[PDB]
Amino acid sequence: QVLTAKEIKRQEAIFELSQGEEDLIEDLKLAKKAYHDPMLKLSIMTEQELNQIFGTLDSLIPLHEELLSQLRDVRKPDGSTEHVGPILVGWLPCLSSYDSYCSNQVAAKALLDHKKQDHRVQDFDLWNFLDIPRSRLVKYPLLLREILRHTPNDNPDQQHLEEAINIIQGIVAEINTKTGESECRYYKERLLYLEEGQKDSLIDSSRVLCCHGELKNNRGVKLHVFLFQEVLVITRAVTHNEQLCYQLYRQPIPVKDLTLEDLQDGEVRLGGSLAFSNNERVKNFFRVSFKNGSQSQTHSLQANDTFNKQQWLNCIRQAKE
Repeated sequence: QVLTAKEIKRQEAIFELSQGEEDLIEDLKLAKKAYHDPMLKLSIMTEQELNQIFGTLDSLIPLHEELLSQLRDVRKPDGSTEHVGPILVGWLPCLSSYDSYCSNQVAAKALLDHKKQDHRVQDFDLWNFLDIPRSRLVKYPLLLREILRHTPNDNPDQQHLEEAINIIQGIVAEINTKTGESECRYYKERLLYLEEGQKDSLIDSSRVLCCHGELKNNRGVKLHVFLFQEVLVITRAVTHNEQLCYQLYRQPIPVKDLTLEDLQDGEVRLGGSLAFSNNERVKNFFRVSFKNGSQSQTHSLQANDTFNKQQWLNCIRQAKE
């Protein structure tokens, strides 16, 4: 009857939902056209490696095209939409494919982190388009709730939207839990212990990888560091028997014995052959040390930027508790 501001907001929310599907489809097709196809023709990575990076994305595109097609089809001649509830509830089951996808994400990301070392590739965001699908999944509750809050009590979409939101919340929570477990298992199976006393039961018992990432030490060594809930593991990414592995650099440091010290920019002292500007070389460092008699250790580690350095400080402090 009366056109309300709320109804205009509801139409905005519905239109926005479909535009996001369109944007996702466009970006995933673009990933394949600008990155996959081009690298394949120029053999920038093996067919194996490329299949492992864009291979699954192609199974997700049809899911979103189907949702978009249905949302488009239901619009009235004037472009408005009466109900989106039935369509969402009927489409949701196809999200089961996100389980398979999110589970293989760790292997793809691990490979991708290694490839940014290859010059052939870097002589080209290839590094983050893989996060697009998961980001969309995580955002569905927010997007559907934006429609719900402007949906009137006499509109049946209220119940259907409440249902869709609840179901997706359940899907996301489960996929996030499994992803966390898969990540921790994936890296534990790839740790390589080539020297005495590097194994530790705390690594074996870990079920949570708080955070991990590349850090460069004050001697120019590129390390991949893993903060499991109770133990820090410092490694170098290497290839051992056809596979990307993480060779322990020192014995693991139990979090209960890890002393963390923030270093101000310029406080670090560098060694070895010499980021390129002197200021870039001495910024964003922190120190981790471990008292262990003859095997005591100390590491001055450099994060990727100011934000990444804080992330590391926050995670280590949180794990220590």
